Amino acid sequence: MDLATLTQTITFFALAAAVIIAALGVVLLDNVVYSAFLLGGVFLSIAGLYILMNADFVSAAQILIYVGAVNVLILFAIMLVNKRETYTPVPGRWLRQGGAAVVSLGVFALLTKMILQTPWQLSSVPPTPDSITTIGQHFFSDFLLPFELASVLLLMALIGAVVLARRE
Amino acid sequence: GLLAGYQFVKDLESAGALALFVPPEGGFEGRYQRRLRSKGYTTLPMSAPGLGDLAAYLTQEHGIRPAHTGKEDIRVYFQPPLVTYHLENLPPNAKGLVLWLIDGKRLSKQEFAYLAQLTQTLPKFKVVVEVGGDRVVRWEPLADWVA
Amino acid sequence: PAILNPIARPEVPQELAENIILTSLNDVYDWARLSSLWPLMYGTACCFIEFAAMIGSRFDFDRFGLVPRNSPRQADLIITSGTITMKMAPALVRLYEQMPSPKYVIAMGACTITGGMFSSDSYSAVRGVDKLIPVDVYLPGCPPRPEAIMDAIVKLRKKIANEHINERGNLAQTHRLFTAKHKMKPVPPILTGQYLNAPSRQAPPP
Amino acid sequence: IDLQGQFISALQSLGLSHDLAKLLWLPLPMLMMLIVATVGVLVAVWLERKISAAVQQRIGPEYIGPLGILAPLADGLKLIFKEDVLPANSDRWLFTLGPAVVVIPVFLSYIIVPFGQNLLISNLAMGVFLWIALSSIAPIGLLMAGYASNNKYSLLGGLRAAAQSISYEIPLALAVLAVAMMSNGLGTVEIVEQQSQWNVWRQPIGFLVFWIAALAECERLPFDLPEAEEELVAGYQTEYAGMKFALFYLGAYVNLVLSALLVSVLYFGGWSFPIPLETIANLLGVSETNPFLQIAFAVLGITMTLIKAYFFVFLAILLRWTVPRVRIDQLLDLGWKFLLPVGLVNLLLTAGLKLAFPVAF
Amino acid sequence: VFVLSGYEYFLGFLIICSLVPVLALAASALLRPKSGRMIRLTTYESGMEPIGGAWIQFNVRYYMFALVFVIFDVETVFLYPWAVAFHQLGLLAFIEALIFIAILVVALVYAWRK
Amino acid sequence: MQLTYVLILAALLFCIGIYGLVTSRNAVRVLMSIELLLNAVNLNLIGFANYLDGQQIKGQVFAVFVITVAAAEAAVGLAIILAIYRNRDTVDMEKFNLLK
Amino acid sequence: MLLKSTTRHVHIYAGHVVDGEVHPDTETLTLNVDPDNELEWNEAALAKVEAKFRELVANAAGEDLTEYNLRRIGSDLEHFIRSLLMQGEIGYNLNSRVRNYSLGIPRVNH
Ligand SMILES: CCCCCCCCCCCCCCCCCC(=O)OC[C@H](CO[C@@H]1O[C@H](CO[C@H]2O[C@H](CO)[C@H](O)[C@H](O)[C@H]2O)[C@H](O)[C@H](O)[C@H]1O)OC(=O)CCCCCCCCCCCCCCCCC
Ligand SMILES: CCCCCCCCCCCCCCCCCC(=O)OC[C@H](CO[C@@H]1O[C@H](CO[C@H]2O[C@H](CO)[C@H](O)[C@H](O)[C@H]2O)[C@H](O)[C@H](O)[C@H]1O)OC(=O)CCCCCCCCCCCCCCCCC
Ligand SMILES: CCCCCCCCCCCCCCCC(=O)OC[C@H](CO[C@@H]1O[C@H](CS(=O)(=O)O)[C@@H](O)[C@H](O)[C@H]1O)OC(=O)CCCCCCCCCCCCCCC
Ligand SMILES: CCCCCCCCCCCCCCCC(=O)OC[C@H](CO[C@@H]1O[C@H](CS(=O)(=O)O)[C@@H](O)[C@H](O)[C@H]1O)OC(=O)CCCCCCCCCCCCCCC
Ligand SMILES: CCCCCCCCCCCCCCCCCC(=O)O[C@@H](COC(=O)CCCCCCCCCCCCCCC)COP(=O)(O)OC[C@H](O)CO
Ligand code: SF4
Repeated sequence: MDLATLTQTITFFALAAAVIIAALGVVLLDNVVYSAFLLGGVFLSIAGLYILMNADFVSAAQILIYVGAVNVLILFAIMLVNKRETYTPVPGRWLRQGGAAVVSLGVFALLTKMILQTPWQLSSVPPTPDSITTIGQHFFSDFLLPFELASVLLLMALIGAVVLARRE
Repeated sequence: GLLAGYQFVKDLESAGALALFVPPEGGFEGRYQRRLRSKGYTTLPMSAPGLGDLAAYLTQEHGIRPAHTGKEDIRVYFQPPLVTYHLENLPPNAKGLVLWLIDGKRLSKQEFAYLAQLTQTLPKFKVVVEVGGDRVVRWEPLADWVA
Repeated sequence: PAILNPIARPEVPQELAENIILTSLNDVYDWARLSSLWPLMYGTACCFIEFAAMIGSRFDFDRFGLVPRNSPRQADLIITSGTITMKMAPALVRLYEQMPSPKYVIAMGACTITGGMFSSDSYSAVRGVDKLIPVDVYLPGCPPRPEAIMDAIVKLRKKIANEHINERGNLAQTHRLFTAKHKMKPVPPILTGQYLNAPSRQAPPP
Repeated sequence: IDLQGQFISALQSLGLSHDLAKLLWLPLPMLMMLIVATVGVLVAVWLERKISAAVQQRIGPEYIGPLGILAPLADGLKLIFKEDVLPANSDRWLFTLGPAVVVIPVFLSYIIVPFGQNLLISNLAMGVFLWIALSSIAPIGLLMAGYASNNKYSLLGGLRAAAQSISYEIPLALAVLAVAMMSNGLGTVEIVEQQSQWNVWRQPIGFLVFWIAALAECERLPFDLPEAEEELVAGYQTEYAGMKFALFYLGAYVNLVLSALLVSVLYFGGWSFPIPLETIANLLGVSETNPFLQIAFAVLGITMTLIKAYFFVFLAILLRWTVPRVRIDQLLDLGWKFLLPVGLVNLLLTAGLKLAFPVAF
Repeated sequence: VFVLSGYEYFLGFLIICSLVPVLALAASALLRPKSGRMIRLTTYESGMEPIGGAWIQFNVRYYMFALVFVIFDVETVFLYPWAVAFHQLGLLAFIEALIFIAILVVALVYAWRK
Repeated sequence: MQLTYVLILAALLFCIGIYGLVTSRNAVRVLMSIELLLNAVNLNLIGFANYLDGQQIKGQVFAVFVITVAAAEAAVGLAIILAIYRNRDTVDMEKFNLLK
Repeated sequence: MLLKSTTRHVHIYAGHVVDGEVHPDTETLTLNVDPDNELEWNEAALAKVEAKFRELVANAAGEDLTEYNLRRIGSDLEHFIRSLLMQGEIGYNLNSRVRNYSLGIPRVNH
């Protein structure tokens, strides 16, 4: 019933369609590099969806990390492991494929019933626009243990990854 | 005036032999040749410094002697007239055949007068001679510019 | 046998255009194209150095827009500078065919228009590049003064300004291609790596 | 004046659904910034070709226009009409997309280029951080141009390009971090309005780090590794012919005017004819609604932005012909071994000086 | 609800900027020579023919340089809201951020020592 | 644009990521599916933060942490894959079965 | 890798052009007479050239597939093309292209 809300609905559904198609391409396509780039497509669409949800900092952070760091890492590694893909078909395949399909559809139906059934508490008060200063306040007041332990997490990840991918 | 109509073709059909004065960078007279070619006239440029009498090369025959280099003792070729042979090989609906001369500065006043006179006879035959010069692409009838 | 090496004598005369708008747009199509020629950085022998002198400060072809390019994909002009031996002829045709269609050729020096000083008693030099690729301009002379290469550039610009956008049909390749099976014993290539790791380099034979 | 106010009001005077007028105005700045970006690209090409010629006792293009002014126009129009090639076994869709992914986010970062206050497209809250995030998509474009080629020559160039563009993203972020410490925020207008009487004089190390990192974005002959002709032929560009190559030729100069404007706004300021101009109450001007003074100060601000953007464009295309190239390993040691430590040190120093002397920070 | 002010321009400008390549590259496609198919379609190998095989001799040279980049890319994300909000925090947040930065410095030293 | 739509979208992305995590045969594609799953989680967190807890946004900080650690786990997983490839010389996930 | 003898108006390869590619084969010996259209061709002249190519590749070949022998075949094909042009079976194109008479100028057979 407005021009702003109409744009916010059309953009949401466009980004949702982009997410679904790119995420199906990531997992269904036979070529792996097409999947590696459609993954960056997924990440960009989700970064847009964040901006559409009043979260401007975390969207830019996602664009930094996912489609700027993790995607580049995945592209490098996909190049490192090219050997012309001589995958011979295995008999016990339709079994696991059908099982994955049915369990996925069932879990999705279950989650959709749970989401459409539960009465969420909408709390109709407009959110805050300055969403980065609040995240800055929560890093050192409330979430101080995780903010401090993420450093050691990154350090141990660096150590272990250099050890595993080293050459000797 | 930064864009030209078709006055060049009218002036060529009137005079018969023009004398261009292109600027010494050579990218601003090709459009006038394209104007000529779009009307129906066919061009053929042959770099005047390198033709013979201009009467044995254009009207009559002439025995070209290629470069024997110790082998292949002197032989002549007798290539056909560079004009009478190209007037026969015109496209079906061809308005004529104009002759383009790039380095007209090397020729002499006698040869210029000859090329001017050759336009009246030999009907379907016009002449353009890029005598070097002015900083704009200006032309002038080749009967003039001499004497 | 009336006239040896005859001419075409064609039909369907020109189908050229005349309206002022399309020829005025052709003016720009030909002005943008001739005043921004990008030569391929391709030298083989002596003449290349004069070409390099034509790049230097003493007189640069940077004016009238010439920027030397390394790959043939961006180059639209190949100034063949140097003698083309039979060992390297296919290495030039390639570089010429591997290069976009509105392209041009200048044969500089005597060794690329007639064979030059090697047109006699030489068993490896290609006697002129006009028998490999369609040359546009010839400038004669063992190494031509680099203000003769620029004269060739002038004579090539005034040829480019002649083209007609309604005439780009004479720019594709017809490809009249055939096929014939053979029986000719393919041999192994004798040109690989293995120069210092070859077993014959490490110890003399007994 | 507030041209937006007048436009929307005069458009609502004849009806047209006032809320819809605000939608009918977005194309106006969204294409004014495109116009200034394209003119900046033409200026950058012309300046490079005419300054490299002066440095070398030479003359640049002079037979195209009056002074070679039409040289970039000719070089672009040629690449438009050029036949495009797509080699034998190369991919068909990542080929024609690399040169576009390396260009779209370079244009999109012009949202935050101020050119004076109220003279920019939508001063954003993320501002410079959004640019740091958007400048991380070009490596995807280079990996895409390298992966979609049957030429192992150019895959090795795409890899060494995507590995240089990520080496100079951490220091380029640690310099903007120290700038945002003082700036109290991230929006470019809020970053620059702290200059009310310049950050270069208080961040003399962050300026150096930012400038070096921006010049090392696969841009200048100090590095320009994937364009270093001698060591390797054009790197990944060696297979693009027509407009697809002009997209590289263009996305590398817009990525230079952008960096010049950004150094201007971060460390110098697209405002402020050096004296504290807005304290010109000495001419008793009621700026507030002065119909002119507004246009006079607008012109002054635009000129003062362009002076300091041209300063850095000039200095970059001057260093191009002054600094010798580094192989690739002397390059990857600038980042991660000299620029990253000095970036961290500058950040800690700005933090210590902001905690101790909260005035002037 | 949507309270992010400045957005309206990022969407429209994203559209108008994505339209620049897909319009220039289409104008070039309309007016340019057709095909050049036969041998124009080979790979540039300095004029010679591709040697055959055509591999790369894979190297970890460019996985490690992306691992270490991901680490500090996350570091900058963690450090941005600390810097933007350094006013309301004051002291005792400088200490925690300093511990964070010291841990990341030891990480960099470890990566630089191998 | 309601909370239920965002949650259903996140659940469907979770579904697709699970399918790719179980079905795919290449070894990097399972890691990409794990990334899809973590994105499906972050979308839940941001939707809840935008609608329910909109003032002291706490799903967004949790999402920042999730993004951090997804990057870290990817950095470790590609290392594990490079290690297994350097020895088995393949990434066919149907050949890493040293059992009966 | 390809093995080819490429000159003006003769292009012999060692593969099969499936749609525009080349695909080295080791027995196809494709041929591409006059790609740049220096000359104007007829149906009888192209058939004569194909017949010469066949009798040159088939009747005289038991030797190696070195590029030397490919050049040796291309040279004979081009001498045959020049002889055809001398006798007058074909002629130069005369179109608005480069027009450099690479095989000789027109003479009058005296
Ligand atoms: C290829 C590169 C070059 C290509 C050129 C670009 C193509 C466009 C060609 C058209 C040029 C004709 C326009 C005439 C310029 C005068 C218009 C002007 O100044 O208008 C200015 C107004 C001002 O806007 C108002 O400005 C007010 C006050 O100025 C403020 O501006 C800044 C913000 O604080 C300053 O800090 C200043 O102190 C502050 O007071 C308020 O900010 C209002 O909010 C704001 O709406 O904006 C506006 O409409 C301006 C919007 C149009 C932008 C076009 C500007 C072009 C630059 C021309 C500069 C000329 C220099 C001198 C020319 C003669 C040679 C000596
Ligand atoms: C029916 C079919 C319809 C189809 C539609 C398609 C048809 C297209 C219509 C015609 C095309 C016209 C294109 C340009 C027209 C100019 C419009 C304009 O003037 O638009 C004005 C715009 C808008 O910003 C202005 O903004 C202020 C108003 O504030 C608001 O303006 C913005 C929008 O809100 C910001 O959000 C700002 O924060 C917000 O508060 C001003 O006072 C004006 O009101 C407002 O218009 O100007 C700006 O955006 C600033 C950007 C310009 C700055 C200029 C600096 C110029 C650069 C120097 C030039 C030389 C460069 C060469 C060298 C380069 C080397 C580096
Ligand atoms: C995001 C949006 C961005 C979109 C991108 C924008 C794309 C813009 C594309 C257009 C750019 C075209 C620039 C042309 C500049 C130029 O021509 O160079 C100027 C040169 C300089 O020589 C001149 O020539 C004269 C000498 S002479 O007589 O020619 O010899 C003399 O004037 C002197 O030499 C010199 O002045 O002029 C010429 O040499 C002759 C070329 C003729 C040009 C044609 C005129 C233009 C007509 C346009 C078509 C209109 C159709 C309707 C007309 C009836
Ligand atoms: C007031 C403006 C009014 C119109 C403006 C239009 C401008 C752009 C289009 C120009 C008009 C002709 C376009 C047709 C498309 C096409 O290429 O057809 C194919 C034919 C090729 O001819 C053809 O060649 C074809 C083969 S081939 O593929 O080209 O090799 C062949 O099939 C065909 O028979 C042969 O004729 O080419 C043309 O028709 C024109 C192509 C080049 C024209 C360039 C003009 C340059 C203008 C830009 C500068 C202006 C500055 C800014 C102005 C805004
Ligand atoms: C890095 C690659 C991309 C990653 C991310 C991509 C995803 C895109 C980002 C998603 C953007 C989010 C949704 C945009 C919100 C639209 C509605 C809106 O923003 O509300 C504003 C208003 O919304 C609009 O009016 C915009 C609707 C029009 C936008 C449509 C796109 C324009 C298309 C080009 C123009 C075409 C015009 C001609 C059409 C005939 C609010 O106004 P304000 O900022 O002034 O705040 C105060 C307000 O004025 C009153 O309180
Ligand atoms: S053309 Fe003359 S100068 Fe050039 S390489 Fe041949 S012999 Fe030497």
